[PDB]
Amino acid sequence: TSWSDRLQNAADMPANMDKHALKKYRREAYHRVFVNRSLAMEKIKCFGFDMDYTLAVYKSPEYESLGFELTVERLVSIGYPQELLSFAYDSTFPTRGLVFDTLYGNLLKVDAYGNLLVCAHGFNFIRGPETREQYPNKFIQRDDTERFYILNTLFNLPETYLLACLVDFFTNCPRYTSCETGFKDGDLFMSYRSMFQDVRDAVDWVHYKGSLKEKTVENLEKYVVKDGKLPLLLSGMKEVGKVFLATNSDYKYTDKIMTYLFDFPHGPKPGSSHRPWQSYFDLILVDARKPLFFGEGTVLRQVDTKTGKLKIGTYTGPLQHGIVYSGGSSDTICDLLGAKGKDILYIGDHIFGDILKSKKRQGWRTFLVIPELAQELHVWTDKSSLFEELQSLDIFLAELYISSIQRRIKKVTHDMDMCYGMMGSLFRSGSRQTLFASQVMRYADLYAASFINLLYYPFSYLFRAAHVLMPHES
Amino acid sequence: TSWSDRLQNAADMPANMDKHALKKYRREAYHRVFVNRSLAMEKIKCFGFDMDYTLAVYKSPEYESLGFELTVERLVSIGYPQELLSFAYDSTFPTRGLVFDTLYGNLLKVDAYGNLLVCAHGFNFIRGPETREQYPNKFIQRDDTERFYILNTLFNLPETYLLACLVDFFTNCPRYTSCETGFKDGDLFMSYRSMFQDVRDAVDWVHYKGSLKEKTVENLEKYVVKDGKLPLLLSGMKEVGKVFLATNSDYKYTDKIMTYLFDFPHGPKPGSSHRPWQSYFDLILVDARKPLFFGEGTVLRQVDTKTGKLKIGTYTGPLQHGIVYSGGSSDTICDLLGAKGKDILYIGDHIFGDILKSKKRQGWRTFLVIPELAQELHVWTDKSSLFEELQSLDIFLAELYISSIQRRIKKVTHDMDMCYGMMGSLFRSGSRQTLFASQVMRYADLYAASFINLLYYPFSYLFRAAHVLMPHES
Amino acid sequence: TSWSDRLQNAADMPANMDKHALKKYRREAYHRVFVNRSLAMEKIKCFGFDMDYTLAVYKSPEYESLGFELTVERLVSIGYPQELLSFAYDSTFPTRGLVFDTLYGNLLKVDAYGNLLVCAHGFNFIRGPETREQYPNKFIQRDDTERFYILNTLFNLPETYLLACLVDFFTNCPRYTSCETGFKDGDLFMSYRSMFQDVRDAVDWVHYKGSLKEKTVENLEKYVVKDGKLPLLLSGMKEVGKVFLATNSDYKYTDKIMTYLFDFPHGPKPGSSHRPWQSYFDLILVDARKPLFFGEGTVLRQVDTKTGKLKIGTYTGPLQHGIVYSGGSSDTICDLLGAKGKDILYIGDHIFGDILKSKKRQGWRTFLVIPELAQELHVWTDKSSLFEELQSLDIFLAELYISSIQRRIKKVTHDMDMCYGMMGSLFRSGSRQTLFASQVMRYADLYAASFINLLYYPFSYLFRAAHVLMPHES
Amino acid sequence: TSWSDRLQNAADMPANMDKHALKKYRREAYHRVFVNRSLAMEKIKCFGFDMDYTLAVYKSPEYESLGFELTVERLVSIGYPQELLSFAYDSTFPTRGLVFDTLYGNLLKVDAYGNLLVCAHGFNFIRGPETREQYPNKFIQRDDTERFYILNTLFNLPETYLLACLVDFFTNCPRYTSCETGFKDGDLFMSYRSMFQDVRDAVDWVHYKGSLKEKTVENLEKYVVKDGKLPLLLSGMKEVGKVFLATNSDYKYTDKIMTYLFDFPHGPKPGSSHRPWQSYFDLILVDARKPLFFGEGTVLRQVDTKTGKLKIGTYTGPLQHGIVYSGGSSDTICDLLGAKGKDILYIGDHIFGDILKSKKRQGWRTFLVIPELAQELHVWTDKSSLFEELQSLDIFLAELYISSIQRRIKKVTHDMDMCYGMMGSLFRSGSRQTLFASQVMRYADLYAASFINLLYYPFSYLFRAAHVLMPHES
Ligand SMILES: [Mg+2]
Ligand SMILES: [Mg+2]
Ligand SMILES: [Mg+2]
Ligand SMILES: [Mg+2]
Repeated sequence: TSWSDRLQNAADMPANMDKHALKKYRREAYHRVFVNRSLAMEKIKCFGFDMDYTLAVYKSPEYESLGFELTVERLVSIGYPQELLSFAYDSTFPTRGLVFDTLYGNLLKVDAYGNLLVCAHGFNFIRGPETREQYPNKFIQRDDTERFYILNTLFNLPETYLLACLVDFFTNCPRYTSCETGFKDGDLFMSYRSMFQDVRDAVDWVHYKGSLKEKTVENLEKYVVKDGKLPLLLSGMKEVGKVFLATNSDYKYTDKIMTYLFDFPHGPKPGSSHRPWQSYFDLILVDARKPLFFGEGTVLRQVDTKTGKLKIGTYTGPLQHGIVYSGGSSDTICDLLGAKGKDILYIGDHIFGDILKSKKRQGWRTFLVIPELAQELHVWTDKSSLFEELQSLDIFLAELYISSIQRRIKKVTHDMDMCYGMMGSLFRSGSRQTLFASQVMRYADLYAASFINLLYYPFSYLFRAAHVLMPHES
Repeated sequence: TSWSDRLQNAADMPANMDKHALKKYRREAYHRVFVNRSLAMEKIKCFGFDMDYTLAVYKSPEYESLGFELTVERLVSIGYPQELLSFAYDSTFPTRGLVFDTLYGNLLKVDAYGNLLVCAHGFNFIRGPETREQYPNKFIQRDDTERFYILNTLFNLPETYLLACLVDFFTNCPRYTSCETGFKDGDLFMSYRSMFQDVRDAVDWVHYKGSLKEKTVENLEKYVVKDGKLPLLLSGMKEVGKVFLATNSDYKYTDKIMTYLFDFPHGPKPGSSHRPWQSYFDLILVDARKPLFFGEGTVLRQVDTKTGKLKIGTYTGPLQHGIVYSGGSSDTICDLLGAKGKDILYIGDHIFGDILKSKKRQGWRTFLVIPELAQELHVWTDKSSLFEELQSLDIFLAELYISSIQRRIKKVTHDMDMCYGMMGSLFRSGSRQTLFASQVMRYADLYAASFINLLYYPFSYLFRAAHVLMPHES
Repeated sequence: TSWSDRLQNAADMPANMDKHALKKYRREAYHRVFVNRSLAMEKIKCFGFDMDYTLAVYKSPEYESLGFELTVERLVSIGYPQELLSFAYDSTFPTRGLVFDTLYGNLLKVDAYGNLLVCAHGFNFIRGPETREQYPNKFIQRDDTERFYILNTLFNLPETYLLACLVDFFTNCPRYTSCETGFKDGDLFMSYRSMFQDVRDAVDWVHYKGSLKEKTVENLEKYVVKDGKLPLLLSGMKEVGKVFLATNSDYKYTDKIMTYLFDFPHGPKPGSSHRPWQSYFDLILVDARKPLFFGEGTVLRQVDTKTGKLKIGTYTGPLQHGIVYSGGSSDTICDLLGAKGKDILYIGDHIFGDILKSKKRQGWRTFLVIPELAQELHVWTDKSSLFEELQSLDIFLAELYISSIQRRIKKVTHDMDMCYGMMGSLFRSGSRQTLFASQVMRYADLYAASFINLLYYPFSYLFRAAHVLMPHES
Repeated sequence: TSWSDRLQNAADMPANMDKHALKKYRREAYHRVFVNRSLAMEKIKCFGFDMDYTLAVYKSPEYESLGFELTVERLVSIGYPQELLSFAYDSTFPTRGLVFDTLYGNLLKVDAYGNLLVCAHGFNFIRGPETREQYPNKFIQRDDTERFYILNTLFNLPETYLLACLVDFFTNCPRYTSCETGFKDGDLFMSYRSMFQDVRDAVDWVHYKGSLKEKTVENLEKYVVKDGKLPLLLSGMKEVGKVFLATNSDYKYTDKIMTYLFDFPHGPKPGSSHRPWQSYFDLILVDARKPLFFGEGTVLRQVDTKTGKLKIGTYTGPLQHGIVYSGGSSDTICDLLGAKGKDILYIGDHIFGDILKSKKRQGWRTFLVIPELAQELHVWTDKSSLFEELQSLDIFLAELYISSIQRRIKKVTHDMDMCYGMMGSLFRSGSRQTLFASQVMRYADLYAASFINLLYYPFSYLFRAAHVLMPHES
């Protein structure tokens, strides 16, 4: 039961819009919207969406495995060894948000301050004192982008695993000699950095030049979650505000995916005429190039929706019905919809490109979709005795001012973390929060396993979070 | 009773080192160290210090007023009008951490997300709807450094007031015509930006080329807080670890100030031989150029302590007794003291240059000194009924889902804020936290009105803060 | 009779290596090497070559026309109008080295100082006073690379014509409204800059992603000059020094082209065994990325010559027989061949990327191949009475200190220029030298219509140019 | 007899404006204007001037020696050794335009292609084979500005000598150990680069913060050439066009110097009323910041000529009588004088900042003043037998195809060069032209020992240079 299995199970349920049913339903963690800062829904005049992993949630592990297979196949085509073909995607290894260290070839899980929580070299999990040799302060400077790459998108899950597979393969393959910064194959030296760059290039190639999109669209039921409540929620939003799409994908792919997402024998509710996907949006913008979108953006272009090609020239005209935009900037949205930033709720899955940047650059209100949360929540609840023991142990140890029973803290930490996978929870390792967790709290005003959870609150709902006080104020 | 009056009153008290006396004393807010993240003092092996506004706290408002007067005098010397000479520093106007908007000539108090809390044009406090014309989303993008300047140091207090004085003067002086982005004086146009740049240049000039240092050192009792407990605390630190100085000031100024700070007829405790200031430090580094110090830094140089001039060439030798360093980098400290970042507690007042950068770039532990806290705390406690009313009002309004009694929320917000000054508390406007507050919580592991408060805790003390949980974990 | 017709006629002649025959032959302008700075051939220890338009000279106008057709087809595929398909390449319009002005959509021929010699908007040649409106000083700042693009390669000939075709088409097509900086098609505005960028992108696409290479290699006799004297010259060079190839092309294309260039039933001379092309080179380097090659370059890689793919990793080994390199830098050549810059004669056609950069960055000796010279020389000689009249007229006008017979100077200038084509000589407009001419003189130590002309001088030859004197020295 | 002695001798002569006298006078090399490209004076509508070393020629070696002494004194004040005080400026050592190599501490004289003509380490002239160790290709990449500094202004003459003095001193002083890249003094390492930077900083300091200007203006007769023909030439220019001043100096210094330059008991000619210097200029611009002036420049400001301070704000008004400008750009000149670039003759001594940049960035006509030419010409003529022998030797050697009598070429080269000084002629070493010579020819349309030489040609004069032909055109 993957996170997408949870989501698709919830998706198959029809909406009971009886108000008592709704209030009961959202009380359950799985159908809940979680709140980091208060948000009066009544003040939202525009609801904006990302597509991939927001409206179109790709099924797991099938989609990751396809991405993996095609990336491997690309590496082999450019000359990586044939043994790569015997790799197979393993959903139990990667957790999202890990940092690849290109100097030493390690996957690192870090807290918000760059402190090392976990360090794996290939599939070898490096214990504390062993990590000191390479990380003397058990710390990385994560903004060193020449050295560190943060794998924080769901598209990065296959490469997260593939990096580890590669390091493991080269390390254990007798043709190569392991060195601190890469591998020696006679008169060739493959640095972890060049290896990392080849992988990044292959993932990009698969998405943009290869067969990933083709293979996705020829079996959308296998690869894409579908939910008849989507048009219900979007039609409700359109009654109280304006609705827009701003996606990095191109028009042709967007059209295939969105058409599938709305392909039911009905419109918003059962019994109603089907309406085309485009009719749910006051503004549709493709090729958005987020996060550049939230600064200067790119020139505004118009899509010829018949050919799927761009019309030649910059589009200088007004918002009209049936127009599809390409490129532009977040100011295009504000200007054409007559909105200020705080009137906008933008809904997406990219913690950096969607949520952090829209908040910091423009003051948009933010809703972060976290697909894995559908399953992380089940683990959090099922294993809460483990976390509470860890809390009591931390309390007890601190009150003590028999301390070598803090190896008990290491053991419980490991057991808890393993319930989530080899790289633990998205949100923490034991009692320590990840960078990702901290970013979620700081930049996502609201978050949930799916944006569909908004359906269970009225549009006048006031989402509340407690005020923060400084220690000297408390 | 300024914040420095509080500090000097506490400074005049001799240290009672009876352990029961210490435990009683630190319980009081004023003598307390506040904790944002847990810190085991036992793990600190090096204590590092900034000088200005950390070890040498300048007396208020006298020091600000001297800075103001000399900056004004400099502007007049380069050709600003004679009327500037009738300005006089007013400590009740500026609060630290405001943003000068160089496009429209406004001082802005903002939250952590760039939302406007207060907007003043000269001495005119612009109410909510009036601010929308210039700030349609009541929001600034604070990283727009071409437009916005964050006045976050205590050295910036005089210029904070002076900017407002200038805008007020030009606005009301009939020789000039007020325009949206500056002032017209016939065939001359003075933009707020050029005006701001002249002020910045004059403040710098006063500190580096003018008479500020000279006038400071000729009356140190008037300008500098002095506390006989300083050598006691530093000698205690030296018993359990190493002690260092890393200051942006030059050797000659540092020597004058530090000599004064240690000028008592005794050493660490009453009755003990006086020792020179330098003897309290295992490493002394001047001309540090923080925050560049925490990245590449500059070449390491040696001071000829006899002349106060730099020796010619890069210093390539070891740490030795009596050597004084100039320039270098944070790695110089780590290397010469045999320390890792988390073994270091760095103590300073610059939220950006000392605390944020040392934490983010190197993983140092941080202690932020906040001089104004000595007085903010007195206001917070004296006026806590006002804040609690504001809390109950916010609760009551939210539970309501007679709402026009949220003008009561505006009124109480204003009354509370005015107790601190015209620009309110350093840490909040009503129930909304400032950018500065948020930075303190995120980057200062510990903070206090003075670093001297460390004297009241044993060096094995475990400072504790509660673990943070995400909303879905709570 | 195109310039390539001249070259192929000369190519069909077998080499008479009788020394009297050689001395007679090189006296003819067509078989001559021209000298800008003295060069003792005896001091050259390495002869280096570019491939495209140096060893492999593409036949004209067939190759340009193929490039044109495929570029047009690409533009139409991305949505340019169908009328583009009725364009046909016209070799009489473009001259190499023109500057496209992206602001106003003009092709400009300029002197070395940026003074306008010719200005065409589409096919409208703009006379002197008319050009002043857009060019008030009849001058461009050619290093303004955001605005001006210098079309100085032979690959740029088709786009040179296509830019003019496009400007002419849009101007005369009633669907569009001509504006100063581009064209209006209702709510779309196509700037000359965006148009230029689409053309540049399409040319690149055709070369790298499209069918140009495929179509070239399937009819090499149609598209590529071939000369049995090539291996004779290269084998002679190998007797007195080392020989290398440094090309921006990839291995697979290089191999197809070079194999064709050496495909005769003999080796160096008639009657000798054929040898593979690779055997003529002490070092072969592909994917050179000139001109970046002459600074930092890129990492050195090794080609798997069996697959045509790169081996994985950086190549760290020595020069060995049969190895093919990829990437690297000019230092790779120097190091592996044991050469200093002045020991190297580098032979290429790219005035910037080959000749200027190798000279300026490394001090290499330079031989510029200028394919069009084979025909320009015929015009220069056939029409020399016109140029001499122009000289006498310039003399006579200056001595005069009836001046309106300087329209005679304009007329003769026009008649002379038209003998070369609509954009005149590569090297001048009337008595004014082009930028290209000036670059040739300043950076090409030697130049010729073909590098094959070296065959006619012994390898001890001292090429001589007169010393330059300043005016006060003369 | 220094170059300034020549200039002052010519300056003391009154102008005989009889037209036959003028034609006779300009025929002499010393009073001649030399021509690199033809220039019809009749088309010049604006004559523009630099001040320092153009209008105000500083006397040699007195001015250089003052600059030297004060720079030395500054270095000693910041802690260089006392032995520096025994240095004394020696005019026979430096030639202008040398390159300081900061890696190895050498002064280099180079040709236009970066080939080494002369290499001195301190006062040790390094012969050919010895230079190969550090310069394997006897070549530098002169645009490597991190490594190489081109000393091409007359203000750079003292530092040129001082660099050599320093290298010589440290090398021969037993307290220091000479290393490849600098000097070791125990635990201090002084790199040639840091040494060079200290010298550069001291020269700047002397000019801007020190006593150089003060000492200059208190003895203007000792330090500044003065010529009563200056106002005659400028008044003549004003009859046929407009006249402007664009200087990097500030108003106060400009006023002192210009007042002195016009301090005669007469105006343009003897017997005429004296007029203030400002009356000779249609536009006066100070603080020009050339060469940034010829791109974006800086904001346009107005000088309060009473105080010598800038008025506050950007000057937005028109050109008016008595206004003095500060900052701005070359476009300010064009706009306010109603001129295009080719209508402007700009007259200055800075080959880069005045002449190259005005020509390349704006297409201005250029007149380069070369103060040393007044004496170089005397050497060129007095020693022309030496140069002619060198020419005949070069001819004879080349015709030979007894070659070890090219040591005769080295000997004559050395003897010729020594007549000019230890670093030879500004314009050549033997038969090889310097970088400076090449820049003069390429960017100075006209040049001369003094701009006063324009007085000897009528304003309708057509200055002629021969057309350039390519080798294949000749
Ligand atoms: Mg997405
Ligand atoms: Mg400080
Ligand atoms: Mg080529
Ligand atoms: Mg000058």
